[PDB]
Amino acid sequence: AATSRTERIWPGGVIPYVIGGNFTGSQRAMFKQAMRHWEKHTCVTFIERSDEESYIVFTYRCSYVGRRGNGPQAISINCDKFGIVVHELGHVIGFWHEHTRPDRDNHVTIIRENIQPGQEYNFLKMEPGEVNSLGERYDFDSIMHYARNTFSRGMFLDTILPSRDDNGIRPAIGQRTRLSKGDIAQARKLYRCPA
Ligand SMILES: [Zn+2]
Ligand SMILES: [Zn+2]
Repeated sequence: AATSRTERIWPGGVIPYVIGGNFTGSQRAMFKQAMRHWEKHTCVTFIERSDEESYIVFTYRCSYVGRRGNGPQAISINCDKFGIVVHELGHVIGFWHEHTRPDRDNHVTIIRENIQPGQEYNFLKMEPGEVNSLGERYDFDSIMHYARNTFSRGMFLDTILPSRDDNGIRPAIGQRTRLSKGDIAQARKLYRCPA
């Protein structure tokens, strides 16, 4: 679910940041590891803010998707773990949730009756004008994919049911351990990274 909007892409692949003075040494080091994980695999670079008007700020307060412009934007951190921060950074860079891709019905079923009332909006498709997948296949392993029971109203009730592949296996969804091969390949296309 890559943003289609040029204005939301960070110019030059550079994302200035500030980390709040309230975070511990451990939390700061973790934010830097999550930033570095995106950098190592793409042409995005995170730099300490100097004078930029628009930048991300880590605050103990999901993130805005892409560059809002005209000012700072929060990356608002029990959600205090590396993979959660890599997911939020995916929002910063320009990705919506994978299951909201305009083509998602070919890949998952949303079980609306199992969603906590008032949370159904989290499962709507993005309008086709707002996402350009860049030719990339739907990615069940994306760091941006919800788990099977996100916003579920109860124990064992799924809100997302992935389609079986030709081997009859429903792919696992919702990992928060590392960028998938598809997240990397798609971010490289989005930022027009050199080969
Ligand atoms: Zn999110
Ligand atoms: Zn994707």
